[PDB]
Amino acid sequence: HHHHHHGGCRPSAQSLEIKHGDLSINSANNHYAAQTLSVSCDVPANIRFMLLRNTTPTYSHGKKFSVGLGHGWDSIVSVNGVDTGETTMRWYKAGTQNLTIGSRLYGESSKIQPGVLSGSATLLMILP
Amino acid sequence: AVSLDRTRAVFDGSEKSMTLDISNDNKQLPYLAQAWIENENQEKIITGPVIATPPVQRLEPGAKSMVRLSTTPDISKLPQDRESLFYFNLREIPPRSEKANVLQIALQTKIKLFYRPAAIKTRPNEVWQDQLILNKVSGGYRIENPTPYYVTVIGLGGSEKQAEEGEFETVMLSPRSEQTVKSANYNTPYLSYINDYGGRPVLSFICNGSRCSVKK
Repeated sequence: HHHHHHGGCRPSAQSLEIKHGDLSINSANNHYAAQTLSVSCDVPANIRFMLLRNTTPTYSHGKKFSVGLGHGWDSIVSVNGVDTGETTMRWYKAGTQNLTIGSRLYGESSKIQPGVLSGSATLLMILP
Repeated sequence: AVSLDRTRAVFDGSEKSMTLDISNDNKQLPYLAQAWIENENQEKIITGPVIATPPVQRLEPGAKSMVRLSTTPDISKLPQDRESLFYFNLREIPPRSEKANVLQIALQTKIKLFYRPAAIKTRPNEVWQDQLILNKVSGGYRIENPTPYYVTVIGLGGSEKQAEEGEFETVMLSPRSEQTVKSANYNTPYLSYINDYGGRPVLSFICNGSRCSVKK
C-alpha cells in the first residue's frame, strides 16, 4: 500500500483455452469458439494488443490473422471482433475492461484431414 | 495468468541490480515465465549490457516471484548524461493443454525499461516533463525535450479533458530531442505525459508567438 510503488495493469488469471469441443455431431469448418478475459488497470492506460502466430497456417487468409491447428485446419483468431491481428484498448481511468479472443475454424477439403486439432498463439500487450 | 507489477521500469544506474515482481495469479495451474531484454531497436540482447535473470522460471499455482535485472561492465559504454532505452519482456507459458480441439493463447508483455545513469538520478516524484516546449508548426506542434529523460506524451488538447480523452498518437521523445506532432491549434495547449509511476499528469501551457511553455 506504500503507494503500490507502480501503476499497473493485470489481465484476468484464467487459462486462455479456446475450446471447439468434439467436432463430431457438427464436425465443422466454420466453427466458432471464444474466451473473454478482463484487464484491470490502476492507472489510465493504452494497451496495444497484438497476436503473434506460433503454429503456421495451411492456407493464406490475406490480412486476417490465422494460426494452424494441424491436419487440414486453420483458426482465424480475432480480438474484440477484429480479424486483423491487432487492437488497442484504452482506459481513461482505473477500471477493468473485457478483451474477447475468438477462434473461427477454416478448412478446405482437399488439404483437410481426420485427427485432433491443436494450436497456439501469443497475445502481446505493448504498453507505452 | 502471470502479471507484472509495473507498466515501465526505471533502472537506477547507481545500483548493480533491481527486481521486478511477478505473480502467477492462476490458482489452479503452474506457468513458466520467460523474461528477456531488448535494446532500443527491439533486438533481443542476451549478453548485456542489461540482462534479465532467470530467462525462464516456473511458478506454481498462486506463486509470486521475481525477475532480476542487472548490468554488465559494458554498461559503462552507454552515455552517462542521458537515459538509454531498453524493453523488458515477459511471456507466460501455460501448461498442456490435454483437451482436444483447442486454441491456446499465451500472454506476453512488453514494457519500456529506462536505463537511468547515476548522474541523472531523480528524487522521488521529481518532475522534469514541465520543461517540454511546444513549437507551433504547420499542422501541429514540434515538441522539444531538452531533458536527459525519455518523455512519453500521450495527450495534447485544448482543454484538460481533451488532453486526457482526446485522440492522440502517442509519441516518445528521446533525451534532448524534438519531434513534430499532428494537432489542431490550441489557444491554451494541455499536454498529458506518463511518469515513472505509470500515471498521467496534465500540464497547462501558455503560448507567446510560435512557442508555448508550461504555465508557471
